Amino acid sequence: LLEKLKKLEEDYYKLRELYRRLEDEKKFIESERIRYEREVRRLRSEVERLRSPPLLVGVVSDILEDGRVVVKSSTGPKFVVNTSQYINEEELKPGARV
Amino acid sequence: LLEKLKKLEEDYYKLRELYRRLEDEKKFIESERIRYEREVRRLRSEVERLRSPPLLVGVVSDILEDGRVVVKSSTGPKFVVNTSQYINEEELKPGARVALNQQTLAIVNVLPTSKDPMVYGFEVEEKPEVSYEDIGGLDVQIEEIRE
Repeated sequence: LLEKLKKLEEDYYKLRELYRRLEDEKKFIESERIRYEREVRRLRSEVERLRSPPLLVGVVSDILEDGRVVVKSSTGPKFVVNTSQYINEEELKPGARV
Repeated sequence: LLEKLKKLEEDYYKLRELYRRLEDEKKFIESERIRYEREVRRLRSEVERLRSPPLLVGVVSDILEDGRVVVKSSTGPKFVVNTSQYINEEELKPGARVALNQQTLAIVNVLPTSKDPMVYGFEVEEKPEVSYEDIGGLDVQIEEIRE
């Protein structure tokens, strides 16, 4: 009766005060999401600038165990190059057109 | 009594549900935030590494008593380049294939010698699957060579 109604009131009151503040907090997190999305698109534009020509033929002369691959240009310089993770030097083998 | 306590209760129930439904909605938006977040770190990092300038090859062809090392570069032409201090002059000999900077052309690393025309063309790839326990009848032959 009077005991019961006081209890469900205490719950609905308490849950409210908690949930309003969580909502307001997370209101701002929506904006934060827009910020990151844009920055992902910007960086994906850079990935593409690489992919574009002018592109030049190399053939792998050797692989050095230290984190560089000795690759001879068809223009003429052999050079030691540091890979990324988009391609790897695992993919590369000796005599490999690149 | 019972009317009064319930009328309070009703309105508290209505507005709790409202706030509750938007918290869940913007919760999904937060998980989305996490996903983009990872992508920003990742795309950036890997792009940077290839931008990084690579170093040219040269072969110490002459060495000088002025601290200068004449290195014939892989461009073709021959150059007089000055060694650094990460690479010493008692750490260099003529005939040593060495690494020169792309942008200043100074000896900045060593790349032993000679590594051509293919040092995997020599063959040094993959240890063989035979062992002494997988051979029998050549007992005598093993002993001498093993030792």
